Amino acid sequence: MNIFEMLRIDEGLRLKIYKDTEGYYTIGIGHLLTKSPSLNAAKSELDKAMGRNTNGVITKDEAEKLFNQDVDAAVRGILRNAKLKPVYDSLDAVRRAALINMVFQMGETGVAGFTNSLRMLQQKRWDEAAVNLAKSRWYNQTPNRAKRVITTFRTGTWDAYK
Ligand SMILES: [Cl-]
Ligand SMILES: [Cl-]
Repeated sequence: MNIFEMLRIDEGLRLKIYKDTEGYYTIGIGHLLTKSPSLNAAKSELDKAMGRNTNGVITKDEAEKLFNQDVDAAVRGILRNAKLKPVYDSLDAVRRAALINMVFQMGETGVAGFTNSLRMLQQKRWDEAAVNLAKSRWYNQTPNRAKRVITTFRTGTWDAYK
């Protein structure tokens, strides 16, 4: 299992514009287009992203291409972030994936706000962090997904995705 496979499970794959769990226009593999309520604004951003007139629809290949860029960006966001980097560096390979997932879903900023959990993860206090992570909007809004990531941090294994 790896980051790609993992996120692909959490996000799914859609070829037509859609609304995410928060009601934002998205496409592909969890690629957010825009927070605006306007579909046109969405279509616009999409075309700009694909370099072509999509008419709100892309191919698998294109989705995958977005997905690659989005993963890379996330890693890079982590690495450039002063609060994130050190955490990420302290972790093992599976757990890193877990950090990446959260960043992909919520943004480097969103993640950097779990200050307390971050600190616990850094100290390798697995059960405590799991508990702290759960006290969050994130967990309350997307419980199944949150559970999977959290188990991942807790165990350092892929069991939740098997
Ligand atoms: Cl983009
Ligand atoms: Cl969920």
